[PDB]
Amino acid sequence: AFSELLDQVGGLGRFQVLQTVALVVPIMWLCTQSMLENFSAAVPSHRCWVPLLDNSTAQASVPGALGPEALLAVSIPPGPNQGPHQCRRFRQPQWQLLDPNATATNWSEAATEPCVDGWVYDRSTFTSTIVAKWDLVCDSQALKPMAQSIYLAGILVGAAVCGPASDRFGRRLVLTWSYLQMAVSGTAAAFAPTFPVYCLFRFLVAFAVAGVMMNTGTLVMEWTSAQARPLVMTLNSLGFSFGHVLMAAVAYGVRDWALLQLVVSVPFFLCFVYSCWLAESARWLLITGRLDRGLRELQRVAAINGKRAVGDTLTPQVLLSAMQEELSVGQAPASLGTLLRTPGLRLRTCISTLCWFAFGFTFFGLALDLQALGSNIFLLQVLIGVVDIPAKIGTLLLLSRLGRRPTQAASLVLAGLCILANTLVPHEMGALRSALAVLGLGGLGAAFTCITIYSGELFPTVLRMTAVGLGQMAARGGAILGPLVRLLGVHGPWLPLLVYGTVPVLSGLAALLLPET
Ligand SMILES: CCc1oc2ccccc2c1C(=O)c1cc(Br)c(O)c(Br)c1
Repeated sequence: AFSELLDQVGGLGRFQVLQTVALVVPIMWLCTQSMLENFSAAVPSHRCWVPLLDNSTAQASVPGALGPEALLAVSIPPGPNQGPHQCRRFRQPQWQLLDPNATATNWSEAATEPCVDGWVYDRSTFTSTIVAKWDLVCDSQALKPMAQSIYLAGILVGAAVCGPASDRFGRRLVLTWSYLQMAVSGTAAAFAPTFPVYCLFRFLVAFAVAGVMMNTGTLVMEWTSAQARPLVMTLNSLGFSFGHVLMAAVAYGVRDWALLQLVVSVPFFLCFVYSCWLAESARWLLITGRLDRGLRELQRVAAINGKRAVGDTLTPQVLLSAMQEELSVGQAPASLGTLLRTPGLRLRTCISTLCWFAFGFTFFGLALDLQALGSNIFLLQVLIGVVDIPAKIGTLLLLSRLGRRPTQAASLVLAGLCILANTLVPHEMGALRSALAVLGLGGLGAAFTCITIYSGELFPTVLRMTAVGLGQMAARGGAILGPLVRLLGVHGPWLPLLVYGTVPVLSGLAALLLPET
């Protein structure tokens, strides 16, 4: 098997460290790409465009000066939920509301009119956003979630198209192409003049994100020992956790959505540049039937590891003899039908995927709309990343010490309970709300590594990959379904959070059924 070749060549040497660092670095920026939506697509307060305020001629026509606060009351109906109406304007100016008495029900909807001239957004915190540019407000409010869904749709498509491709052309080639596609698509989306064009380039960016993620995952775990695999994943996950901290650093500097996207998607040009000086997986070359390339790559890895003589001793005969087990009897991937045929495994599978979905649905429903969780988004963005790392290390320590099943159940249950508690406390006590939201997101980050490590060992080795793929697809499908739930928020902001908090609790409670180890 290739394990003998890896042992002969290395496994935990200089080359592994260098390649791991190089592959880990881009995941921060990949996280930034996904988490862009919070700052690029922020929704500011949108008053209606009123002639008597913006047009200076009309305002100056009246003798004397009238305060903006008092002048607004004559041309904007008092809106629902304690604010000036964000989608209606008075048909004619009304001075009754001004001087003597205040009309609660008199400012009825009969005299109102839709925003014919457009809206006037607030630029105090964000210079520009996608919502302001294309007026994704009032009747078009549903467009913002949909767009997000479309982005998360691309992730579902990319993994469905970059998987069979990576097994035909090679992992590193597809990874390089994905870096280039990311850079180009981001730069194009920065300049999108129309809304469908921006959505299309966002879909392409999601495609490239999926390709990069899967190729990196396959590359790191094919050049390292099987004993270090549990550790490797964490190094990848922790890298993503740093993106949060980076995002808040970038968003706090540039407040224009176009410049934000351009800054985010530029480094991937450098990533594509240095992608050339990387290592193609020797396992794929050897099993596919390309022995010259595999031998040269293995000798290169041996030279980097510092053992030139050992690398030189390798010959085609030894390589063929060592790899006969995998090549002589080709292990074709066990069909999903075969995995679902066995009565014994069914209970294990149905629960397992149920966890994946529960994580994917709940995370992307809460992460992308971070405004509802707290008061300001910069502090929440920083704190999510700051708290994920201790959580993601404590989960590994508990898995080593405590059983996997209790940890898997507890993480999901606590995350769901934290979200449920967060949605109940009054908005006045912002500190409690923010802390509970941060802790829930941290618990979800913990559950990610817990389930990723655990699901591998549940099923036999023959059908393990099929089960992992099924779980990953379930996570992506729940991710697509996540944002659409926010449309229910019209009935009230509490319902989406109630759903997002209820799903993880049930998933965690069900996770107790599946066996330990
Ligand atoms: C469903 C698979 C998927 O595709 C993405 C594309 C961009 C950003 C995140 C993801 C993502 C995740 O769910 C995810 C969540 C956490 Br937490 C991680 O630490 C890592 Br690594 C990945």
